[PDB]
Amino acid sequence: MTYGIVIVSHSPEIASGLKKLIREVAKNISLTAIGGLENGEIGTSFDRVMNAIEENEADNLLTFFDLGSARMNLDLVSEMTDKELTIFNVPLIEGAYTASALLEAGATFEAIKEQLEKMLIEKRSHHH
Amino acid sequence: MTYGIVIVSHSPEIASGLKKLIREVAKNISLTAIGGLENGEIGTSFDRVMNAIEENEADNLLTFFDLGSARMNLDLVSEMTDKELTIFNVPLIEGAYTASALLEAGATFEAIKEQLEKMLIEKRSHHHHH
Repeated sequence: MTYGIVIVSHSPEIASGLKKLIREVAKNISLTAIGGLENGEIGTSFDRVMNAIEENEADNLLTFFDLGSARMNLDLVSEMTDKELTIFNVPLIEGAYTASALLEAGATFEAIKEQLEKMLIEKRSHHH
Repeated sequence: MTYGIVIVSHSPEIASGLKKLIREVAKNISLTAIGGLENGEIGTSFDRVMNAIEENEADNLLTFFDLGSARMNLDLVSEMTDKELTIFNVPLIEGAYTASALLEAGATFEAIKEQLEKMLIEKRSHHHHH
């Protein structure tokens, strides 16, 4: 089964920088990232989350996000894709980085989930 | 006693983007952010972290960081300033954002700590690069 990592942020700079941070230890994984709105402003959109999902070469996507206000769009995309999304309610940086490094190292999905379970947090924050 | 927020990342783009994200909810707080080495590499350095600390108008700094490999530098900088750093073992984005919004609203220091208590996490990742 193929796995990939998707990062969604309210900020294009967060997404960009996190992707680079991850790539320094995970050059081989299937990784996509998106942040902000089409005009570079802070936010998320259905279309841009959808594109990050569809852009990823893998069909089983471990998906990470920053603020609680992003969860809606991920859930909307989840309803409409043939990909299998696993959305994790974990910190964006620490969770995506940990998952990415494990995936790169060859960890199984169950092993990755076990580690991410330890990081579940309440994702209550919202952007206005 | 005034308080400010400091963001430290291995990435200059994460630091800048998080600052910008926070400024949408917290326009008035004393907030500084830095990431990367002087030479542009991903990482953290003593001097750049020190600059973010010294540039912050506040003397009591609630300090947030991304990966465990940043913690040593923060501890070293803490030794080398008269400012009082409170370093949180919490997620960088969600921690700094939550604390910044509370600070902006006029929450007390104890009230900020109260809300960050549920965010306490082990910060065990250590960055590498070749």
